[PDB]
Amino acid sequence: SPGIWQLDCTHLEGKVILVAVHVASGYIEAEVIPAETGQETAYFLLKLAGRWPVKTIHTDNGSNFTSTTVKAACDWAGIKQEFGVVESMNKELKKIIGQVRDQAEHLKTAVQMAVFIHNKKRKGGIGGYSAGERIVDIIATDIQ
Amino acid sequence: SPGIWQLDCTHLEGKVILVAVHVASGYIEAEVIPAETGQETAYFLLKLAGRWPVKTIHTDNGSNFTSTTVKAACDWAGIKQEFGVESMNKELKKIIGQVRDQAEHLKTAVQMAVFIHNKKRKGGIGGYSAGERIVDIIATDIQ
Amino acid sequence: DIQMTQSPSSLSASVGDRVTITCRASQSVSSAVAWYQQKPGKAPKLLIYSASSLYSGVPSRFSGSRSGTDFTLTISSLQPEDFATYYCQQSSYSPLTFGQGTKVEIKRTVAAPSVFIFPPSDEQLKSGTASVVCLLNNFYPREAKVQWKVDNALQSGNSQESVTEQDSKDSTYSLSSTLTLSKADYEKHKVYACEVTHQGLSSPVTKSFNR
Amino acid sequence: DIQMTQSPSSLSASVGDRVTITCRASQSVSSAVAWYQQKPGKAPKLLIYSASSLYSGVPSRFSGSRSGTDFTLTISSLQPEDFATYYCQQSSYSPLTFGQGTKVEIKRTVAAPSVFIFPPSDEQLKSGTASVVCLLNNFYPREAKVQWKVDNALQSGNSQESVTEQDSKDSTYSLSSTLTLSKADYEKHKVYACEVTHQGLSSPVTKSFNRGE
Amino acid sequence: EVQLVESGGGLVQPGGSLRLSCAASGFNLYSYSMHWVRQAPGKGLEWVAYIYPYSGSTSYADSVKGRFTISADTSKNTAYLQMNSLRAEDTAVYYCARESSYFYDGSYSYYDYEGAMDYWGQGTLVTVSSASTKGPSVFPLAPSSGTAALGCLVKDYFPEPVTVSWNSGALTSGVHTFPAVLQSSGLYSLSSVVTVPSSSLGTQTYICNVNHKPSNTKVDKKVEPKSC
Amino acid sequence: EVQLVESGGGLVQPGGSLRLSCAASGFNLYSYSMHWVRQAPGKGLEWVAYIYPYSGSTSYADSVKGRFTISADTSKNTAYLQMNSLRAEDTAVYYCARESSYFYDGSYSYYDYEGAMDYWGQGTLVTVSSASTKGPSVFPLAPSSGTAALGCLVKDYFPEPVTVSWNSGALTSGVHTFPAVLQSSGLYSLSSVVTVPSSSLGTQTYICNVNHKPSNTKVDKKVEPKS
Repeated sequence: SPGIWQLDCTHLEGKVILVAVHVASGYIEAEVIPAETGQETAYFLLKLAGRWPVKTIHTDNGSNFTSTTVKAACDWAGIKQEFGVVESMNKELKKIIGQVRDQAEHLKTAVQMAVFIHNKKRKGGIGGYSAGERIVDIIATDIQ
Repeated sequence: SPGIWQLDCTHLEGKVILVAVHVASGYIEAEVIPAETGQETAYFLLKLAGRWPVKTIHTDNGSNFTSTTVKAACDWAGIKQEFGVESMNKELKKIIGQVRDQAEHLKTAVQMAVFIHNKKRKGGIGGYSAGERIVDIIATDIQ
Repeated sequence: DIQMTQSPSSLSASVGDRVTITCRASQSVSSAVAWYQQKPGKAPKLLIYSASSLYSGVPSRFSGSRSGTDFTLTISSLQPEDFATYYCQQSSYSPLTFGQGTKVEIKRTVAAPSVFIFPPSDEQLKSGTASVVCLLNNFYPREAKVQWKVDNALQSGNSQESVTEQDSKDSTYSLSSTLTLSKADYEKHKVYACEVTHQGLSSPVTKSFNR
Repeated sequence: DIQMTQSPSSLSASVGDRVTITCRASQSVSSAVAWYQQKPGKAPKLLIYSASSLYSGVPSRFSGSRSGTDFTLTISSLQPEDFATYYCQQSSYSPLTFGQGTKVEIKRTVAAPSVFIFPPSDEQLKSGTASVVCLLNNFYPREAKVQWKVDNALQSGNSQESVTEQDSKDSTYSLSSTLTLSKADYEKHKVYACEVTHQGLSSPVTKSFNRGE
Repeated sequence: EVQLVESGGGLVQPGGSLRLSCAASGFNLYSYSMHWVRQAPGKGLEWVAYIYPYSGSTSYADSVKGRFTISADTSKNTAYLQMNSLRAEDTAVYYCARESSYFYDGSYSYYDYEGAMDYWGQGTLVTVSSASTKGPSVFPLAPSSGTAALGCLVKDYFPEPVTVSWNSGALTSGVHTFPAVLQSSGLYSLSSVVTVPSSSLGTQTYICNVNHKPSNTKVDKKVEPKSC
Repeated sequence: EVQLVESGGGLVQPGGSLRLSCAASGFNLYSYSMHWVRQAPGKGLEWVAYIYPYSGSTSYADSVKGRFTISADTSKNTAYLQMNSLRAEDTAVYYCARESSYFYDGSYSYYDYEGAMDYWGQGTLVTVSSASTKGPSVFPLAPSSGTAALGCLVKDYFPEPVTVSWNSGALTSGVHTFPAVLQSSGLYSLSSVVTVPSSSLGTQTYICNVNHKPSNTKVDKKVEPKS
């Protein structure tokens, strides 16, 4: 279903990374954030929801997902929250990040290089599709 | 042409805002950034290029576009630069002004404005949004 | 400097009619066209924006459409409150510009004017000027032609007309025309005539007096 | 615990042939299948990844393909260095699992084994065990069946076989089978027979001796 | 509830100056683009200027460049149009109007206004003229010879408006009071007229009551048939 | 060119322990997922464990869970497999291998490896057995009466390997020396054979030379027709 994303929080090099996975496509958005706050989650969601159609987000019960500040952003943006292939995309991202890490000074850049690669990479050879191509396809054919 | 974006820098409330316009669709991405540096432009471009297919960017000759740090990001991401649609920038400022009271900081207000700009319809109930136009243009470039 | 050519200027209709007003842009203006309604002595009120979006609260019988540079406002079933003037606007290029307007007025059967001519009062003549007045009363439609003749000589540039708004009971118009001369010139002549041409008259009617 | 069923187990080919090997996944594993080549006593070397991408440095004659849960490795024109064993792998679900392998061996004309049986030496008999050995020499193809018979009674569970690798000169195989008995049991019987079945023999060949002479 | 109330209009001589204000309430004027649009008497609508205080941009019609200055005071939620070097052709009703960027439908959708103006004030009149306040002369429009017409000619007054009634308001049926016309002298003139039965002449009296507040003038004029 | 060199394998008794290491060079091991994969003698390949040090995650095959521990020391660019409570069935060649995330084609395209392993080490052998070092007994496989066959049976030795030659290396044609077979006793056994002309029996001598270094055993056995 074209509007469903899982959002999730993870750490590397003592920094915090917010990761959002589009479930049907495997397309990812992520960013290093300064602290694990609901405010940071809210800002991150507004950005995501302004770029893609976001209808439902799945998360866990961490306080950075259940606060007022997040709930206000979801109400404003028209996003439904649910609390409890995806654990899989998070591991793929960390592997990409590890591999490309030495091509960037800060982790924040490395993460965006990893996102670029994750979304442009092909599985199944020269003919295969990328997450980035799958998501615009899914969404494009929902508007028809 | 589906891979072309104009990138441009602007100010409000003494803060700096980076704005990238997808020329065929009018789709916008923008963010408040802490200073008008090439480093901030580079980071912003990586993010953009990882999300959409970016082939060429048009900018002006400000030092925050011609530095090494930007040229390195373009080389890495495979982006061609051109030096030398003020319309979408004015629309955005109007939008920002109108929602501004619904948010405490400008940075949030700007993202609410971008959400609105990309979702809004011209030409009535049947009209298309910038957000719908861009995924269409890109979807039919693969096929 | 973009031009919005609105047509027609004036339009006669009945309650229940389909009505359609057009506006032609002198070059592409994209979808950035709005429509406003204005009643006498009132501010313009917004109807339609961005070519075809209906302003909050405006009845669904109003709609808009576009083809290229041609914009149309359509009132599917005209209501008594819709008799008014309408204006298009483009805001694709500064300066933003308006069409010149379309008055929507009420149809009814033809009615010929009654016509009266009044010479100038003597109190006015003392003052040095003479006003001669011609009255066309309770006529439809609005188009009427009024020619002043002094000793059979058709006048020009020395008369002004005024027209009432459509009468709220019977939908007619009334018209006064006022020929203005010096006392000295008024006294140089004998026959003051008002000739009125109107579709309700089988032929022109003249009302006159001798000074 | 996902299964990759690889087939065939063994395959005979000639230089120049088009060769194909398949791997069937027990449920969708998407495109996450790899192929490796392994020569005897060497480490596996990667050929193909993600179903159909060709690993850097691998000759273009190797290719991979997918249809649903069926994966194929194809060698368009087999070269002498391609005789080896090949394995598929999936890494769509932990644990990652391998097919059981496909040996690619060299075709040549049929050659029937020559067959010999050797009784146990007397020095071994002193020690309390008897080994009886049957040798199949220089045969092709590899499939051969070897049954031991003691006084016409087919044996079971008391023999082991060992096979040579394909001979580098003549492309044949050789095989030894070794029946093991106690001295005491060896002595309770007369006729030790080795029966060998192989395509090159119009019918089974038996070599035997009598523990007497 | 949104509204706009303009003020500051009036009578002013050519070369003179005025300042219009537009006081807003129900919304924050800083946040929106505000326009002045004007309408000459009996003409259509002409855009004059705009300001978007948040961003500080402003803009003017060519026919007002150099003479007019738009501005805002946010502490008062008010916009202003300073009008200098006024000519006769700047005579008009001046409206302020709000331009919203978008409209939110109250269930997750947004529509672009593309420069349309959602709320307008009632307008303020600016009259630019050399003419001076002056009360009207009133002259009879006398009947003679089954319907007769008679009336009052209300001549040479400035500025608008004038009020005409018949028999102190008792007579209203058959009355037509015409829109004033601006004469080449700069002064206004109109007629009011009424049709009545012929039989009622010489038996009924008809008096028009003319009032022009700007000059504190009040005239009653009897209207009766002539002799010739 | 990167590489991996495993070490620490050898002989060990059931219940015992060993620690394998895998030393990397040409690349930073911290940055990649590293696997151990093993191969029992004459069997296929079985995945054992993995570690991705950068993120710290690890994983184990069910048949080793609880007994084995994978780890890495980044200062030495080395991974380790600690193997406790060893059984006979853990006997195998153990390989370490690297898993890259992606491949970059040098010209703006990227391909996902999806768990494929791009570089492998040569492997280290782990043998798990109660058996004790012991040299072989060598017995003749004697001919009688074309071509004749004869040979040496090289029986009951531990551990591998043994070497067999004929007439001190002079005779190599027609020689087949078979892979050793592990007997149910835990000791190995093999045969070496040679086919020769019938006429050359009794005019030529055939001696097999057997050497088993682990027990410093060296046996020469003459092989002649029976009498």
